[PDB]
Amino acid sequence: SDWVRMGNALDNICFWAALVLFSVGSSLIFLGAYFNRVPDLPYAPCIQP
Amino acid sequence: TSLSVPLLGRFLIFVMVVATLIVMNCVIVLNVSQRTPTTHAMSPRLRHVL
Amino acid sequence: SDQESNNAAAEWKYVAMVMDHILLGVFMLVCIIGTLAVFAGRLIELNQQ
Ligand SMILES: CC(C)CCC[C@@H](C)[C@H]1CC[C@H]2[C@@H]3CC=C4C[C@@H](O)CC[C@]4(C)[C@H]3CC[C@]12C
Ligand SMILES: CC(C)CCC[C@@H](C)[C@H]1CC[C@H]2[C@@H]3CC=C4C[C@@H](O)CC[C@]4(C)[C@H]3CC[C@]12C
Repeated sequence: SDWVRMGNALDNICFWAALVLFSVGSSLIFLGAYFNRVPDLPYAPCIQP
Repeated sequence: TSLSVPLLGRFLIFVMVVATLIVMNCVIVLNVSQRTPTTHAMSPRLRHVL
Repeated sequence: SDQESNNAAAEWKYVAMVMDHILLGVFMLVCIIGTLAVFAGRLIELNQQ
């Protein structure tokens, strides 16, 4: 039972470690795309809206 | 091409690395959980830590 | 009688565990050694350009 509790505690802390890693890495990778918009060029749009 | 790595590939390799690390972690947690006194001795330092 | 049988079974389990530890070391070392033996020569040759 002691060994099982140790495994549970390791499982608990490593869940938060893994969640932070997954969320932060995915967010960074996709925020790289969120800031890759077409540059605001000094031109009119190709197709008049 | 190989001038850079696309975002899709980067994300897939990242999640594959994360899944590999989580597999290693699950193996470690299983190894710790299933220790029996007939094979392993009760390490008191790690017990105090955890 | 059950206790004696369980002790002998535990000896078998101990042998299996020792084999597993040795093989963990061997297989991780082989992973590293093969990863180097397949690529390192060419990568050194290209770095030495
Ligand atoms: C995925 C997690 C774990 C790590 C993320 C690391 C970040 C800093 C990495 C991942 C992919 C990387 C990009 C991949 C390719 C390019 C194109 C190149 O012409 C300029 C650098 C740039 C834009 C990199 C900048 C740094 C970058 C955004
Ligand atoms: C293994 C985990 C941590 C990362 C997974 C994503 C991988 C594929 C990412 C992480 C960092 C990235 C590199 C970061 C920066 C550059 C320099 C750029 O001029 C070309 C692409 C290149 C060389 C990227 C290639 C892809 C890359 C190696």
